[PDB]
Formats: sequence, C-alpha cells, structure tokens
Amino acid sequence: HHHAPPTLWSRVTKFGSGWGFWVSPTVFITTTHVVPTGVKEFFGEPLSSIAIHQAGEFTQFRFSKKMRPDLTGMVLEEGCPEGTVCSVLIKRDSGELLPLAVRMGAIASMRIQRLVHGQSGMLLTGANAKGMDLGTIPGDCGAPYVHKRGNDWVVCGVHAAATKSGNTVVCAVQ
Ligand SMILES: *[C@@H](O)[C@H](C[C@@H]1CCNC1=O)NC(=O)[C@H](CC1CCCCC1)NS(=O)(=O)CCCOc1ccc(OC)cc1
Repeated sequence: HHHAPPTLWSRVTKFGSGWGFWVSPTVFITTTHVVPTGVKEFFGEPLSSIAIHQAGEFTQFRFSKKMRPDLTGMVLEEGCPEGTVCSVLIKRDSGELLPLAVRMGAIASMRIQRLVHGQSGMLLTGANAKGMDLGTIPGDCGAPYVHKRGNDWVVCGVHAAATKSGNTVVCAVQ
C-alpha cells in the first residue's frame, strides 16, 4: 500500500537549496530560486551539454546525456487542473516522505518578495497547516505537484511558496 509509487518518489532529487523532479531520463525541473548560481556544471555535466530555460520561478534542464534511463517519460502539464486535488511530493532531508494533498486554485501572476507565474492551492491536511507535520517549510521548494490522469501520473508544478498560516501554497508552473 502506498499513496505514490516508489518510482515516482525516486524522481524527487536533492538540488541546490531544495529539490527537483526528473520528468524523463533527460528532463529535470525545479524552482528557480533554489538553483545554484555561478556554477559550471549540474549533476556533473558541463553547461554546454544542458539546455537550460528559466521562466519566472520555473526552471527546466534538458540533458544531452540520458541521466535517469531507469525512468519513463511522463507528461508535464502547463499548470495544474484548477479545482482538483493534487499531491505535493515532499521529501524532507531527515528522510521522510510527506505527500501533501492540496486543492488547486487559479493560475495568476504574483510577486512574492520576484515575478512569479504560479498557481495557488489550499492544503487539505488540517485546519491550519502551520509547522513541519502538516505543511510545507523552508527547504521544500522544488517538490513536484502531481496528479493522476487516468492510470498515469502527471506533473504540473514545483513548490515555490506558502503563507505563514501555511494553508495556502504556491507552485511555479510552465
Ligand atoms: C522554499 O524555498 C520555500 C518554501 C516556503 C517557506 C515557508 N513555507 C514554504 O513552503 N519558499 C520560500 O521561502 C519563498 C521564496 C520566494 C523567493 C522569490 C520567488 C517566490 C518564492 N518565500 S515565502 O516565505 O514562501 C513567501 C511567503 C508568502 O508567500 C505567499 C504565498 C501565497 C500568497 O497568496 C496570496 C501570498 C504569499
């Protein structure tokens, strides 16, 4: 019994000051502000072998080398389906897997603190998701927002922000 399968969890990878997500053997997505700056390589590969595209808080890497050939390609949607329940696949650095149910709101332009093209959502984990047990916390950014379309899991955003209440979260979308 699980919520998300082991292979889906294995796509969530530590990166910079947060996480990213292997969409495919070659495509990696993350949140812009956790990405290392001023570096010459990512995952050992020189920049010249990585197509890099950062738009707002959404960063995509496409590697020339097949970096995760164990994986199949999954669909990256252009945003999450508004009004539907997704799961945020939080890994914590102490080892926990913390999938957080979230009902997704509207895609909107936002400026938290930078220009965010993001989508808000409401966590469905408790009355007020403050703290580590029921919500998102510093270090969680880059975690994928996923949902299942039919029998297949889809990814639609990466974790970017949350209010101090914790109940509202924001993912960056493509
Ligand atoms: C990940 O690095 C971290 C996650 C966040 C911290 C606290 N709980 C979380 O889930 N994200 C941040 O710290 C985030 C970073 C900015 C950097 C520039 C681009 C946007 C993200 N800052 S913050 O502390 O999360 C912002 C707090 C308020 O955020 C919101 C969210 C929704 C909203 O709806 C109206 C208003 C403000």
